[PDB]
Amino acid sequence: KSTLWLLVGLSVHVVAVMLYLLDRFSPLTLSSAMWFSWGVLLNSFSARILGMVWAGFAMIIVASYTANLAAFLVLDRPEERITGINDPRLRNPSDKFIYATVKQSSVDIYFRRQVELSTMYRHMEKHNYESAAEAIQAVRDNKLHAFIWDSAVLEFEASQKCDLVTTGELFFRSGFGIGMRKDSPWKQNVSLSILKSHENGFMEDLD
Amino acid sequence: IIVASYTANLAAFLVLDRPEERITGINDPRLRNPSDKFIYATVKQSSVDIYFRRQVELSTMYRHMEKHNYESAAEAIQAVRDNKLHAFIWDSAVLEFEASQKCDLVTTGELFFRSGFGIGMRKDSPWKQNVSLSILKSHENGFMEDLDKTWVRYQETLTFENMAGVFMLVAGGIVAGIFLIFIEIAYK
Amino acid sequence: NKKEWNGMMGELLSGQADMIVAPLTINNERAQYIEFSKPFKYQGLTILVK
Amino acid sequence: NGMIGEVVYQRAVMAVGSLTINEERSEVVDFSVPFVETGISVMVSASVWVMMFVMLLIVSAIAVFVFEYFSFTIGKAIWLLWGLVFNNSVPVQNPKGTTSKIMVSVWAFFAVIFLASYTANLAAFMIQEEFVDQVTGLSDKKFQRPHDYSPPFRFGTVPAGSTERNIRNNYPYMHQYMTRFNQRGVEDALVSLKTGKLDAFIYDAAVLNYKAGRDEGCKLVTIGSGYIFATTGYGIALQKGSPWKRQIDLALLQFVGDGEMEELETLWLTGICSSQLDIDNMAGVFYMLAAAMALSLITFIW
Amino acid sequence: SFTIGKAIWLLWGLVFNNQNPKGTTSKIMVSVWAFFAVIF
Amino acid sequence: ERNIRNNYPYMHQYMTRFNQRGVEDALVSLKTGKLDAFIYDAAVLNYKA
Amino acid sequence: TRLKIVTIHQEPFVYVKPTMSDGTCKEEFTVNGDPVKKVICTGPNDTSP
Amino acid sequence: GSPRHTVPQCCYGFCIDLLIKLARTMNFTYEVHLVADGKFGTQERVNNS
Ligand SMILES: *[C@@H]1O[C@H](CO)[C@@H](O[C@@H]2O[C@H](CO)[C@@H](O)[C@H](O)[C@H]2NC(C)=O)[C@H](O)[C@H]1NC(C)=O
Ligand SMILES: *[C@@H]1O[C@H](CO)[C@@H](O[C@@H]2O[C@H](CO)[C@@H](O)[C@H](O)[C@H]2NC(C)=O)[C@H](O)[C@H]1NC(C)=O
Ligand SMILES: *[C@@H]1O[C@H](CO)[C@@H](O)[C@H](O)[C@H]1NC(C)=O
Ligand SMILES: *[C@@H]1O[C@H](CO)[C@@H](O)[C@H](O)[C@H]1NC(C)=O
Ligand SMILES: *[C@@H]1O[C@H](CO)[C@@H](O)[C@H](O)[C@H]1NC(C)=O
Ligand SMILES: *[C@@H]1O[C@H](CO)[C@@H](O)[C@H](O)[C@H]1NC(C)=O
Repeated sequence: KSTLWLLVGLSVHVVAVMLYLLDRFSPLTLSSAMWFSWGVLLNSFSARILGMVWAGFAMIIVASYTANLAAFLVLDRPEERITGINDPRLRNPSDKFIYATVKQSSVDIYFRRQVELSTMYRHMEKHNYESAAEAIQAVRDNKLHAFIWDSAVLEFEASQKCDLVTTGELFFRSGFGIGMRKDSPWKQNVSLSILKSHENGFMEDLD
Repeated sequence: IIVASYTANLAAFLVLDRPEERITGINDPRLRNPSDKFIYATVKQSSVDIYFRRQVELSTMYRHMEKHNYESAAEAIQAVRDNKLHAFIWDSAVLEFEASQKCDLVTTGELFFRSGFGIGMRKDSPWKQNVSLSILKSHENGFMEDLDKTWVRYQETLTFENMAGVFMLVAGGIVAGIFLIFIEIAYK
Repeated sequence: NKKEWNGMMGELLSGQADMIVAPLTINNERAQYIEFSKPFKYQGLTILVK
Repeated sequence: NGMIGEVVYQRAVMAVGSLTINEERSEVVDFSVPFVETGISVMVSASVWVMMFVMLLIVSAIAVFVFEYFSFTIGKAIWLLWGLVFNNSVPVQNPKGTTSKIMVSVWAFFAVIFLASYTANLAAFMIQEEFVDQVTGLSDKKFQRPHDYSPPFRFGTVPAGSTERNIRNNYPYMHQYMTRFNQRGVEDALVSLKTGKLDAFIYDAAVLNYKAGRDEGCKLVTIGSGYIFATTGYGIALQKGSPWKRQIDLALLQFVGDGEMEELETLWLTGICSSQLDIDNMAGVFYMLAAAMALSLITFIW
Repeated sequence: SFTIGKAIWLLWGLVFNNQNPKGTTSKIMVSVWAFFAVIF
Repeated sequence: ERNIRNNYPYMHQYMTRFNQRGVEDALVSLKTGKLDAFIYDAAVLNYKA
Repeated sequence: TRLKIVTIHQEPFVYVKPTMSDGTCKEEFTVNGDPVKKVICTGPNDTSP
Repeated sequence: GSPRHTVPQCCYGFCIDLLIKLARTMNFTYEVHLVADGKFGTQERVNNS
């Protein structure tokens, strides 16, 4: 992350001529009536009745044009974003939205255990990428459309690159810790030191 | 620029903004935990009450609607009309026909417990098959459609909100203006 | 100390009626005891507001 | 043939696969209670002017009163008044009377808030997106002759279905029109609707609802929500005198009776889901200017 | 007549639609500027 | 409180004048205006909001 | 051959209107020239209280 | 990309600072190295036996 205005121009070029014809019927006069119509159509005695009629129609036309330009610019913005995992163009995808994940990632196993995600699984098995920078450069050159990844990494990528924008959903709120062996003497004090970093602002220092 | 900002905030005041007078369905948490105001109700001793009694987590509604169980549905219509009620769980097409009768009666957006109305029968009896055969024969032709046309299907710029008071104020200010002109008569 | 039926169902079980012709709600509890034909109307539930 | 041939000739017991219900299927086998709302469907691709006129007469009467107090704007203030509804910057007249100036100030303040309210009313009209409806239902005049309307369009069903039996019992002539309008593939008929090889299509309701709920672009158009249609449902067919029918119907109403059926409906269904023209009111503009030139032609003869 | 350099006042006033210009160039230019003010 | 006493004992002394007892009582105190801020577990406050 | 049919006063479905003179029904029409096919029913006027 | 070219390079960042903090806290030296692939590791059948 108009033609109707041309119709209005033809109509007013009929209106000014018929106003000068009505002035000629029951009386630089031609240029005076023309320039009076120039004042009328842009908002800068029987003919004055058609003049006030056309003035009312000119204001209602420009008010309707202000209304539909505001209509065309206000409501036509927010249909572009993706609704997350519950998108029917992703729940029932096609050859248009290209979304993928990292090859041999645990997110793929998390999607594999959930047996209502086999369609997205068979979609994403066509584009299994090795590293994250592959997906970054591929979505950067419009060769992708979406990517499935954890939160703060893509937040940092949005901070670095302004064109990369995440979605609003935050699902599978998981945690990252330290991968370990089996039963080992290096288990207790490591978690104690992590929680000691949590109790002070050392985690905030790392932030 | 001030009168354009006045146009802008009146468009903010009456066009897009809309307070939630409705409920937007059963999944409104305001009716999951009621109070003295948000009064929901049902007809006394109906199958809706038993269906909510089987609901193991909606026991609050089952223990709250006992204060407001009503005998007939017309009691419920008159109670919600006189602002005694605020919600009423009921079958859809009945309230649709009542909306065709009374314009203020409005249904909700969500549609749940999609059930059916049929004909009540006894046990094993020689009037079991032919009733269903006649009902299905009514469904295959337009006889159900004609009964819908008689009862089911048959139903029944402005600028008067904040400018009618302006209309009254302009119509009242004319007399005070002419009175100030009588003051100018008293001068002249 | 017994759960018993009332209304149209209670009067039908007593034999005071022969056939309920009414907008009868179809559910599990009624089908355990009486029989149903095939339904004429299909509708869900809704909330009445003002 | 098919599942009816499997059950009637006793090669099976019941069909969990879906099936419509008509009279002869009720003759040969016995259905269960319905569990899903599945009929059939067709898929395709006032006094403001009066009181302002009264207020215009009030303004003209007060202008006459200004003429009486303190010499051409007696009844000629109408052009000034309805020229200053719209703020057109037209040189009309500069009233010497203070009463007329205060009255035109009140009128112009009312006109400014009037046009602001009219912009708000057009935004409220913009809120309601219109949805045109070509076919009202099964009782349409389009279902009498396709050449009665200027394009002769086309619609059909799937072969060998009970909807074809419903047509042959209801409209044999429209069955003869559908003889040239048959098709074979459901997704092939979808491609025919998208590309333009087919106009309308008649099938069951919820299948088309699910195929439209995942239809990309949302360009497909339904007709209502099942109003003027067959109003039927899906069930499970059992043999005449089956020992399982009572328990199966109790279990189906139990699955209705806890929202578990509603849970599976929520799981297996996803029912999601414009230019610069106002040519109705513009045709009104043309009609009112034609009326205005007619009134001018009336006033020419004096 | 005196609207040589004094046209700034009436020019920015006709932006908001609050002297009659005798020049045809003045009328056409003020009409273009006021149409731009309307769309602005 | 233990995390504050390991972080800010001076602010613990300020909170010594600023103590309270009832969680919903402090909620009502926030409703009326008897309190400017309240430090508490986040998801419970999310459910309360 | 004669079936006892019980019903309840349903507001769109079952309309209970008092008779004209004695056990008779005013055969009124609809908007399509169809007379409203009424029937003789027996019931109380109010409930038990 | 690179089947056989293995060098020592300079690795730093967030978890590197975390490992430096843990070695500053707990009494151990440490060896830092990359992994032979670009993958975390998933449970998969080897194509023999
Ligand atoms: C690292 O882990 C060891 C586990 O051996 C722990 O050592 C304990 O230290 C505390 C005092 O700091 C004593 O009360 C325990 O008796 C010690 N246990 C034993 C037998 O070692 C402790 O968690 C950490 N400290 C170190 C370096 O020993
Ligand atoms: C249900 O109605 C059917 C007719 O639809 C009845 O069966 C008929 O009984 C008469 C007796 O003389 C026979 O002549 C007809 O041939 C029968 N028709 C059929 C369909 O075979 C039947 O009596 C009624 N009762 C039930 C519930 O079966
Ligand atoms: C019903 O009839 C009884 C006569 O016993 C009468 O007391 C009661 O008021 C009636 N209720 C009405 C008016 O419906
Ligand atoms: C990058 O990898 C290639 C292929 O193995 C190797 O030839 C090259 O020397 C490496 N680049 C560096 C860091 O020298
Ligand atoms: C680590 O332990 C050794 C003794 O085993 C000791 O000599 C060394 O100073 C210790 N390092 C520290 C200070 O953690
Ligand atoms: C899979 O089989 C291929 C030979 O087709 C082999 O080269 C490869 O090493 C095997 N993969 C694994 C998981 O060892």
